[PDB]
Amino acid sequence: NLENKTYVIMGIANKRSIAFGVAKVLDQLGAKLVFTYRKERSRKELEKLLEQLNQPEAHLYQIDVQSDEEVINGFEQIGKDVGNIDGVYHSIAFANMEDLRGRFSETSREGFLLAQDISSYSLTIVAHEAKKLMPEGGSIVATTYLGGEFAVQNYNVMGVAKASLEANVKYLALDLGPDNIRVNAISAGPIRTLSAKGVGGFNTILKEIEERAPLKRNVDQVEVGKTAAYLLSDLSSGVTGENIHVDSGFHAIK
Amino acid sequence: NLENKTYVIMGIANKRSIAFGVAKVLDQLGAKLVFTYRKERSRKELEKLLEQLNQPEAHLYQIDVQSDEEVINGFEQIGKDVGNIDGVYHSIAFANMEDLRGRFSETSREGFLLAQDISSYSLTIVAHEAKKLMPEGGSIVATTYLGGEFAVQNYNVMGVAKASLEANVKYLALDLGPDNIRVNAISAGPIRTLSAKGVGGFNTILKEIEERAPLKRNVDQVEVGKTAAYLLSDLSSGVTGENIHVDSGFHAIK
Amino acid sequence: VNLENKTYVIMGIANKRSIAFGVAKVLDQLGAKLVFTYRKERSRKELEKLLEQLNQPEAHLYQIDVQSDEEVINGFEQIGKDVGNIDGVYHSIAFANMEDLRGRFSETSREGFLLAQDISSYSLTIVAHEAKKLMPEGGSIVATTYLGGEFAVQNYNVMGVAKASLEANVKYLALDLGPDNIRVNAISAGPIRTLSAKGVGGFNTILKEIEERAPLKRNVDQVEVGKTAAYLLSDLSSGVTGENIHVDSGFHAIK
Amino acid sequence: VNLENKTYVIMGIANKRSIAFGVAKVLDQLGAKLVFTYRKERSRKELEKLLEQLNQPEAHLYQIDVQSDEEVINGFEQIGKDVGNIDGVYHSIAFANMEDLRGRFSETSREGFLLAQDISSYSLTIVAHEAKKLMPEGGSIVATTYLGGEFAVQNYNVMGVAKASLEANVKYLALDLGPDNIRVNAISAGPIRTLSAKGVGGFNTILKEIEERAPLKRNVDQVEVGKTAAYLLSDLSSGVTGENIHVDSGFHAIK
Ligand SMILES: NC(=O)c1ccc[n+]([C@@H]2O[C@H](COP(=O)([O-])OP(=O)(O)OC[C@H]3O[C@@H](n4cnc5c(N)ncnc54)[C@H](OP(=O)(O)O)[C@@H]3O)[C@@H](O)[C@H]2O)c1
Ligand SMILES: NC(=O)c1ccc[n+]([C@@H]2O[C@H](COP(=O)([O-])OP(=O)(O)OC[C@H]3O[C@@H](n4cnc5c(N)ncnc54)[C@H](OP(=O)(O)O)[C@@H]3O)[C@@H](O)[C@H]2O)c1
Ligand SMILES: NC(=O)c1ccc[n+]([C@@H]2O[C@H](COP(=O)([O-])OP(=O)(O)OC[C@H]3O[C@@H](n4cnc5c(N)ncnc54)[C@H](OP(=O)(O)O)[C@@H]3O)[C@@H](O)[C@H]2O)c1
Ligand SMILES: NC(=O)c1ccc[n+]([C@@H]2O[C@H](COP(=O)([O-])OP(=O)(O)OC[C@H]3O[C@@H](n4cnc5c(N)ncnc54)[C@H](OP(=O)(O)O)[C@@H]3O)[C@@H](O)[C@H]2O)c1
Ligand SMILES: Oc1cc(F)ccc1Oc1ccccc1
Ligand SMILES: Oc1cc(F)ccc1Oc1ccccc1
Ligand SMILES: Oc1cc(F)ccc1Oc1ccccc1
Ligand SMILES: Oc1cc(F)ccc1Oc1ccccc1
Ligand SMILES: N[C@@H](CCC(=O)O)C(=O)O
Ligand SMILES: N[C@@H](CCC(=O)O)C(=O)O
Repeated sequence: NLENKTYVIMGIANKRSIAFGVAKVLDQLGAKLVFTYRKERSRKELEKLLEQLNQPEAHLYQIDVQSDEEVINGFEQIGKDVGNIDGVYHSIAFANMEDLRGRFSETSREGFLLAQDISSYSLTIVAHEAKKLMPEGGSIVATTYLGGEFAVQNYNVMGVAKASLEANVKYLALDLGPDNIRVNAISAGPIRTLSAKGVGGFNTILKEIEERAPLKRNVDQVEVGKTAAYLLSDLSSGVTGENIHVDSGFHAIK
Repeated sequence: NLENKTYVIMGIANKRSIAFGVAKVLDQLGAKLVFTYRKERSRKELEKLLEQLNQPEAHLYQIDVQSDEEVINGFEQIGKDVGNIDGVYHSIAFANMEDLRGRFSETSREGFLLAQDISSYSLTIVAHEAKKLMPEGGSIVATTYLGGEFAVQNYNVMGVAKASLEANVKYLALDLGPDNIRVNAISAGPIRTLSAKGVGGFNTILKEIEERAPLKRNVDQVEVGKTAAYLLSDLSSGVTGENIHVDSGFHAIK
Repeated sequence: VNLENKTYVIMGIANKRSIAFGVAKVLDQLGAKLVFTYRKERSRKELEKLLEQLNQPEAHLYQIDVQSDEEVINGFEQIGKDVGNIDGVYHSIAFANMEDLRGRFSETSREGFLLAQDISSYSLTIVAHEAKKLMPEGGSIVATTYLGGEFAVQNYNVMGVAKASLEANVKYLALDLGPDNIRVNAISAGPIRTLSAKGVGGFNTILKEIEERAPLKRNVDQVEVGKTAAYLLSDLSSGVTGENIHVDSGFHAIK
Repeated sequence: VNLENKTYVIMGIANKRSIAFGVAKVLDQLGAKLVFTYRKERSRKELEKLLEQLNQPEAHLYQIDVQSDEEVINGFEQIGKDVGNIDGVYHSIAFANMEDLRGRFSETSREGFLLAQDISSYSLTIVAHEAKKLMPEGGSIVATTYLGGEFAVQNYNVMGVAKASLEANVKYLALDLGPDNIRVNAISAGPIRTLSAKGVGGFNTILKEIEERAPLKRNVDQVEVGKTAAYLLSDLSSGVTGENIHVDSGFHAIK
């Protein structure tokens, strides 16, 4: 039960977004929500999606996490508008299509660093900026994937970025733990989203999970959301630095 | 909310048993509970404990996990008395105290096997027998410790048995996955319990955690129960074969 | 890597395809003195004829069933008299009932479970405690494990919990015996066509998945495990203890 | 071992305590031809004076700042022209601002973060791409990591995250280049008095924690690191790829 709580949800682009899964769950549970977006087309979508939710207000903020200024200023506004918050759901990554296929060894410098910036470094600065609105502590949750732990065909430059995000989560837990701020990851199973369209072999991935993972089935966004609710609430009070897989057991098998 | 759910909690010895921390969390949440004990000492401890809970009736069954017949007959009686269950919290381990100090290279065959039998195998037989009471799926959660993943001075025979338990969970997850039964482990930070009096240098454990772990404080049994509630419920659908550390982040630092 | 003046006990050759026979060809070729332990009379017969191919002056053959404290304590004691002090042990022993090696892991008997723990895991602890007696100036112990000790792999069932237990054992033995200058490590071998492999449901499927999916797109052999053993049993690995080296075409790094 | 007729590229010697200098004396001793790459004019000077301690008939030195694609591309193309095909590459290169090292991790700057990724992680990818051109029948690439890549350690901050990245790079490089017969691995070294260690808060208490807690209850040296390098860079390690072999007294194995 999340009444009185306020969460910032980062990275809804549309109805299939993992973060929109997160949103429905927290909304259903009683939370007040604030959404951040990058593209104009995403603000429009959010505008249309908020009619499903039970939020009396729409608290929408443009933040491109490639700019320090937009993060600093975006969180500063949030505080002025809604006050102190209880956590942040981070659902943000990017890579060029070029570097999500063929050969990892040909990734460009610029393409490599672009994925680190957006998909890993972004959590450090969000956490720093968010920390200023959690003086009594809170919870930060970032979205990860199996390709950060094992080399998987195609995910290429994103795997190295996911590996980097998961360590980020561990150094942030260590740093922020004395401020009563917990930092964890959800490692979601594969899911049909707009960003998945740039992961080569996606369909085959989806299928190899039905056939082989313990639950013999794929997970959806609402499942990411129910775990996110546990992480973002006091249910998970002893838990930090952790990486929960929501993937039907796939992580546990070979 | 766990109303009209039913869970079998295994291994409460006294007010301090981790498992009693599980029991309060689920009782609060509206679940019907059923308890199993090994020895009278606890039958009587349990009498008095359950007046602190809101269980309108006390369902208590004596099971020693060294006996197939008692594991088998116990669960059959549970079902005739209570119908189908939603899950099982397993909170049982044992070693001989000589094998919890000194040199691991000295462990006897009897002592080694005693710890595997009780602390590991028992989850297999329990899972086989509870499956019979979970025709529509359910959740099973065992209690493990960081000594299963790393060598820690003194824990010795228990560390190898805990590593064996944690694989036990992965192999049960894969097996029962297709029956909609999920199997996970909670990895609890150090807690002053009865069994914990048997481990060598347990005091220095507690303090090493306060000083060094990200949250810079110790966990308690209620913190286990809360996470156990997450695991035993629909919030963790899509999560199986997993091991959630509830240990102030200590698993994640070196 | 030069192995003259060095003596290693190899535990678990049964025939020419044994993984331990790979270890043996490498060690011998590097000039170490070898001492062999077997359980079944048939294994020794097989060792006797395999020895012809090695460059060993004499057979050092000892019957040790690791299920017996006496056989372990007396064999090591008897080895350390025939040859004196030693340098390392290659451990290569495991067993599970075939019933417990296919179908449903939730159906495993207590008996078959403890059987697998006893033979395939406990034996490491007691062998090291006896082997230590013969390594006053230090040494090196290596056991043999499988990816199934680290993930739930189909069919492998009771043995994967046994390997899980093997792995922690190696780590705990490393912590225990480090001050004594004794290292303890594991090789995690990819699937190899052997006698014990016959008991593992789905084996041909396993090998084929490696060829199709592991980074080297091929299967490894006994000699390849052998080569890494030499590393681990010798002073190139000084510094390395409690390690688990995967010799598997890189299969462990992918999903 | 036997590295006569092999040629390796060693990147990252700065002085006589460079970890890569460990690597070099072992390779040299094992009979390899060696080619060394450097960034700062001063390191080239130190190398020329370190080459005297080695059995190297010819000094092959190449200026390579891994921040520059054209510098890696041209240095490798040049190496190929002066020695022919090579057998492997020891990579031993990392960098981060003290500014970003001795802080609260959450206060790390963007440019600081990406500088560490660029130098310490991305450069393996490009080295590997250029080095492949000189390994038409295969080879071996080794990079140098640190336990701080697997858990959050005090003070390591920006570098542990770069190391986490380095450790994914190796796995992805391994999977991508396996078919070409190129193995790719890391050594996770324990701590060691080096020029670069001077950037790391609390280094003294880190050396002393290993001493009091790692199963060997002592610290390792460059030379130990080198001996595992030899194994990884040679055919001893043929089944092995995408591995992280820890040369740290067993510290990784404990809590
Ligand atoms: N779907 C899966 O199979 C899967 C599995 C495991 C983990 N994940 C992770 O889950 C997260 C969410 O992705 P998704 O699958 O839900 O896809 P998605 O709907 O396409 O969401 C990705 C989000 O990232 C945002 N984003 C990208 N660059 C940004 C920037 N520079 N500044 C601010 N926002 C930026 C996008 O915003 P704009 O559209 O406005 O640019 C978009 O809302 C990702 O980190 C992904 O790696 C996904
Ligand atoms: N406390 C910690 O720091 C810590 C940390 C991580 C994990 N754990 C785990 O938590 C679990 C419970 O331990 P605890 O700390 O709560 O101590 P506890 O209060 O002593 O509970 C241990 C329980 O094990 C039961 N038991 C032992 N052998 C049994 C058998 N053969 N058949 C049936 N029951 C048996 C005991 O019953 P009887 O009293 O009737 O003999 C007792 O109820 C254990 O699995 C332990 O490994 C503990
Ligand atoms: N084959 C693989 O793909 C694979 C992969 C990874 C790891 N491994 C491991 O490799 C190791 C060696 O097996 P392998 O494949 O080489 O098969 P193997 O040739 O069948 O060897 C197994 C050995 O175990 C011995 N053994 C079993 N119980 C014993 C006991 N109680 N006392 C003494 N010796 C006993 C057998 O001796 P007797 O015949 O004399 O009874 C036999 O020599 C095992 O640990 C296995 O788990 C195998
Ligand atoms: N020492 C340890 O405890 C420890 C532990 C684990 C792993 N490692 C790793 O071991 C490797 C070597 O470090 P070390 O401890 O031996 O220290 P070191 O001797 O100071 O070496 C650092 C090397 O990196 C080079 N380098 C930095 N930036 C470069 C660039 N942009 N282009 C080309 N070369 C560059 C330096 O060359 P220049 O001087 O020319 O700039 C120097 O040769 C590193 O990857 C380090 O992270 C060290
Ligand atoms: O991280 C992802 C994992 C996945 F399986 C499908 C989509 C995912 O998101 C992105 C993939 C590549 C680039 C950006 C996001
Ligand atoms: O497993 C335990 C771990 C721990 F840290 C404290 C108590 C725990 O319980 C037991 C310890 C030894 C034997 C049986 C139970
Ligand atoms: O551990 C094994 C792994 C493998 F793939 C093939 C054979 C293996 O050995 C045994 C399997 C079962 C029982 C004893 C040894
Ligand atoms: O990675 C290092 C680990 C260590 F323990 C000591 C030195 C290390 O090298 C560095 C190189 C550049 C910046 C930071 C550390
Ligand atoms: N014989 C095993 C499978 C072994 C194989 O086909 O490789 C079974 O019961 O199907
Ligand atoms: N003096 C170190 C930290 C203390 C230590 O050496 O342990 C520094 O440069 O901050």
